[PDB]
Amino acid sequence: TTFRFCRDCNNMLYPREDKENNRLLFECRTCSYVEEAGSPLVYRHELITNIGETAGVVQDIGSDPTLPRSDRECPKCHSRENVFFQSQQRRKDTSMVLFFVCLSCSHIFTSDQKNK
Amino acid sequence: SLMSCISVGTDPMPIITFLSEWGMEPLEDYVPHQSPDATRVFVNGVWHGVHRNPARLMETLRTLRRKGDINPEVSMIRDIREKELKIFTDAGRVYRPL
Amino acid sequence: FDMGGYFIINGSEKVLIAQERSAGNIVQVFKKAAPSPISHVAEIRSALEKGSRFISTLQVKLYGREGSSARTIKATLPYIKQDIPIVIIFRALGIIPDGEILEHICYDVNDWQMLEMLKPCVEDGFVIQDRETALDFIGRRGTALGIKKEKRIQYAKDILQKEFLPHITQLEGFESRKAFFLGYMINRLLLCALDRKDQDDRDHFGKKRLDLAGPLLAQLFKTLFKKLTKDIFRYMQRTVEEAHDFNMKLAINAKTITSGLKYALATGNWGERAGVSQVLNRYTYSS
Amino acid sequence: DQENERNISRLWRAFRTVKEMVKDRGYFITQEEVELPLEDFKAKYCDSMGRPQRKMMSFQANPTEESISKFPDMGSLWVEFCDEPSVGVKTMKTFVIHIQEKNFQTGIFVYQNNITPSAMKLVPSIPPATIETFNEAALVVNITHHELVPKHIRLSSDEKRELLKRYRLKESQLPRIQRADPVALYLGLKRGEVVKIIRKSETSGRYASYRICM
Amino acid sequence: LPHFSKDDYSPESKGFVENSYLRGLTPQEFFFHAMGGREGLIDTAVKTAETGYIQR
Amino acid sequence: DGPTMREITETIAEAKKKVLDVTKEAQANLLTAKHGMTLRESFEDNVVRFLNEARD
Amino acid sequence: TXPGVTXPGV
Amino acid sequence: LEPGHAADQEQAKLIRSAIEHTTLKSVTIASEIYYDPDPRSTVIPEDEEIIQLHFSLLSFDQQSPWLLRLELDRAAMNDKDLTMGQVGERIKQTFKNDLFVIWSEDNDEKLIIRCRVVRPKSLDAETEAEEDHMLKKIENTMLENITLRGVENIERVVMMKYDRKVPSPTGEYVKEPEWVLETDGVNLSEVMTVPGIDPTRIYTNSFIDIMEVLGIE
Amino acid sequence: TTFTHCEIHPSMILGVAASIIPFPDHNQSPRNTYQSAMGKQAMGVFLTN
DNA sequence: CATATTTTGCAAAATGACAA
RNA sequence: CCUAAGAGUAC
DNA sequence: TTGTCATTTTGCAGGTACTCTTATTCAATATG
Ligand SMILES: [Zn+2]
Ligand SMILES: [Zn+2]
Repeated sequence: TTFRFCRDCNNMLYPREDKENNRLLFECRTCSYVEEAGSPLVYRHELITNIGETAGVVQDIGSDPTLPRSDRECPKCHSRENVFFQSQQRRKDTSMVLFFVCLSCSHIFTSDQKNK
Repeated sequence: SLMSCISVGTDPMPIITFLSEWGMEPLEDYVPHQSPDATRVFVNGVWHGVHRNPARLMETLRTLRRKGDINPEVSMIRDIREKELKIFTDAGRVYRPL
Repeated sequence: FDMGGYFIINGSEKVLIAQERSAGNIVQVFKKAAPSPISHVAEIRSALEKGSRFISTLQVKLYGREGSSARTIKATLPYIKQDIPIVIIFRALGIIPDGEILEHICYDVNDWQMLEMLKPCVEDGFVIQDRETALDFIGRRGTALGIKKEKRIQYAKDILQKEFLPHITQLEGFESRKAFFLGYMINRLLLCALDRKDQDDRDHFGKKRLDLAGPLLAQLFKTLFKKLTKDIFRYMQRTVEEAHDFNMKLAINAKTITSGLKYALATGNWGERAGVSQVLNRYTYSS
Repeated sequence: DQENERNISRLWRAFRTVKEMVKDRGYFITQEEVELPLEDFKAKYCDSMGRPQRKMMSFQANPTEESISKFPDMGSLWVEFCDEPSVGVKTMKTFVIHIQEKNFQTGIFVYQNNITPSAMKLVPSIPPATIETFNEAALVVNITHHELVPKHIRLSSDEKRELLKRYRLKESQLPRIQRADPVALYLGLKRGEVVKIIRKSETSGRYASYRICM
Repeated sequence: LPHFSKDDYSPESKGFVENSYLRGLTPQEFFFHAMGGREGLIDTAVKTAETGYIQR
Repeated sequence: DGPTMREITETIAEAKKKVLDVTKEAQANLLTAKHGMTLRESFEDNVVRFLNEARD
Repeated sequence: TXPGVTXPGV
Repeated sequence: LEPGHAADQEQAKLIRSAIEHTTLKSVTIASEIYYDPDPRSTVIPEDEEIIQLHFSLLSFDQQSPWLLRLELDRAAMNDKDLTMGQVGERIKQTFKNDLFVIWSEDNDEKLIIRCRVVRPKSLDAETEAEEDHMLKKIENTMLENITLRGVENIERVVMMKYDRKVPSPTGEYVKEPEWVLETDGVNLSEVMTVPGIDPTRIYTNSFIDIMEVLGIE
Repeated sequence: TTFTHCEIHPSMILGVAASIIPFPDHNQSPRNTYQSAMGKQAMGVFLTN
């Protein structure tokens, strides 16, 4: 969705119909700041959310001692050592697919097979 | 358990002074946009600010507690995934030696 | 071989069993059952060790089920009869612009899911666009109902200073810190609602504290000495209104502290809970 | 037309259940009518346009010789099907006046969706005429053929008197059956009437119970 | 337990006692068996109370 | 006796290997969820059944 | 419920 | 099942599909709201084929420029006997002509449903601003209120193979297998009337429903 | 091999009453609970004085 | 100096409208 | 003597 | 001249026996 704020009073901008050009127009509700629309999308509702499963990855995620290590192939460094963890989305119906972070390149690669 | 003890509680002011000295940003002038990947520092459940280099801060806090400058009953937890740093000095915490 | 660690009350050996309780000043988020309208509740049992030592429970509740559309987040402030919307609280603390409020709540610009889930709150609070207006709103919801309109602002200020998140501070000028903490609580609530983290386990032993003889005797003595000092003040007022002479010995009543401590330790009850103090078992050394 | 086919199939099942209900009540309905096939029903009660007609689907039944001997107080019965999904006051009034002027002691109204409460209040007409309303959805499956549902036989007044006399019972000491139970509605029980229940017990082969309508 | 890595679904990590009572239980297996026995005792107490009430 | 203990250890090892193979299938998402339950529930059901029949 | 665990209801 | 089709596995599958409740919430991957200035062309290149089929096959001047787009799940349409035509017909029937709905074909790479609320001839100078909100409300009710197939209070149906004792024509009681449906949730009155099953032999854990549907005995 | 700490001894997870049990790891756990509750009722010398 | 008084589990019943 | 509380036995 | 639908308040009780010990009975100001 990528919500955007007014640059005059730092307030929300809502979508608005236009007649002269028949275009989406973002408007302020308190200072009448009006501008164009970057995208026609104004509302996204993720019934099945794919993002958030790799959330929590940090530039020094390897410093965590509780995270298990692995020697699986890294398809950017060909390095053995890396850390791995399951999906971070805590929904009960998520799959048990694993994610790997290389400690020398910080590239996240999965163990999935349908995607590959 | 045989080796389990209960903390008696200490004054958190020295730890707050250590945090301020070592580079803890005060919470009053913290703007999340300019410091997105900042580790929030909690002392006894009070969010006191953010730190931009949590690894060095945790290392020096561990060194201070391991030489006795910080009371050993004080518990320091670094949650990397959540990007949080919690320090507890209150009484009633049950710990064991390792 | 006797190890000590027990009292002798009236010739009987009494031991104070370590009383377990939930830790204070920790934010805990819990899901709610289907019949309830609120789906998730984030609460903190705020308490200050070096003050009045009173428990004030702040709750942040997310109204509406998963299929509901009006998902408004409301906070239960102490001494307020209604659940105030969160954005009203942010504006009362001194953060008027919506962008700054959302920055205080959501720390990631790309986290558009949290922004979408949080838009109903700003939509609800659009009616109030000023700090004084929000303070008046809170005062109007104030349960005292004995304050004139222009002093409702002061009443709300007192609520937000000495009653809202006491564990942070009791002084003034720290509105930003309390606003940041409220944003953090709402952030935790929204993370739990977005199925990004599980609800907090109430049985996690790291969230529990054991009150030993120290804290128990401390709170009992605090109450008992408050009683004694109130008695001292009452005696002083009585002897100054009657213009009689003032004496220290006639003022203090050591029987208060002595009898209170002896009663709390002699009987199980801990007041003026049960079974806090028990007769020490002497059947066997291991016992 | 699949919706039309399922609707006419449900209507045919309802018609079969209604005929079974009337025959079980003691009236003279031949076995052939009960087992009427789908094609014959569609030829008779459905027009060329494919829309079944209910006006000519309503019918009249009469008690058989055995029922007359056992129940020498009950006469002809009328079963009506409504066409419009919602039954108004005017249609119910026409039905009840038609029942009254034809001297029917019982009249079954079979409706599609619902009856207006303004028509429910006028359902109780002048005695001894009684009006029973049934929903076609509830009449799709004959509950009495379920193995959990045992055999129900209405008792005559003489039989009820004999039952109370032999067992030294009062009216209230019999087991009760509500005057809203699906089987009681199926058989048209009135309050005070006793049904004998034949059951396949497992300790003895056959067990007979009795339930009084309340 | 803090003796296992994160996201370990192996039988030993989630409470499979591969040792007999004759051989003896490892500390983790001992703790897991203690958890199972605690569940059994709690169930026994709850069951006897509930059955008493139902019987009355 | 010795041979019986060796056979028991072999059986336990074989069951643990089957559990490891099921875990590899689940972690590769190749496992299919049983109708009426999620992926994780099916995986847990299979693991528990394997361990139970191993003990038996 | 019950009580405990009136009814519902009453 | 009906005795003549007790072991017929595909008939059991047919009945399982017939009774199991399915909602759009279990099928729609995601939903979106877009601003298309004209209801004749779209700004999304992916679904332009859908519009250039539907408009070519076929009035449109009274359609709101706001559009609601639903992306469905291929697996949901696979494991259950559901297709784009069926769900489109269900939406059209439950919303009458108030909502213009188009859908991609089943063989298409992405399952897309595009909806536009029709514009009444009465001009409104304020409903245009809240049109997006109205569409949101319509999407909300379209997620749960409408049912694709199956009767209500049926969370999930599973199929099992039972083995009963049937008297053989020669005299003995032989073991004969049947397919049996176990259903989460109880809608006994509505399930019992479904054709293809044996109405006599239906049974329920909830004896309250049995009592209120079948009788006190 | 990424350990940060080491247990001083696993047998220190037990309490005072359970530390008396010989070979507690060869027992069914309810038996250990029974002995823990029952050794407090054991008879001996509680104090030397 | 001594006795007297200041955690848990919901379906409804009730309410405020209401609409012509 | 009453009341309250605590500990415990067998289920 | 009749249905409608949609928020706000409504009551609670927890198994059977049995053993032992400990504390406590309103404090204190006020008038006869
Ligand atoms: Zn603006
Ligand atoms: Zn790499």
